[PDB]
Amino acid sequence: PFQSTLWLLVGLSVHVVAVMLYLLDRFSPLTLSSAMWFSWGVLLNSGIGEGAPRSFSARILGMVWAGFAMIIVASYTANLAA
Amino acid sequence: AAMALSLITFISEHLFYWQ
Repeated sequence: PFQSTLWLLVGLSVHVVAVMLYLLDRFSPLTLSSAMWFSWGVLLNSGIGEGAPRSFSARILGMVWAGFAMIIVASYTANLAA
Repeated sequence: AAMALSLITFISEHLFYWQ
């Protein structure tokens, strides 16, 4: 039911947003690879999880990403209902 | 507005860090 138009951007959406965490860690008052697993984990409802953002602002980026997980997969499994 | 909210809060800790 999901067209390839949305697939490409959402697939690349996680990659371009995970890097901002380590970028934000530069001026904080955990390598880049060790921080990217978090975002892909959030969406996939996975059981693998370790390491959390340390800076206060980095949590906000992780915070807003949490809401994106709930809206997509739940609504995606609502279109199939019809 | 996510990063826009992040960048404006990015300098918020800079104020505490620099003062």
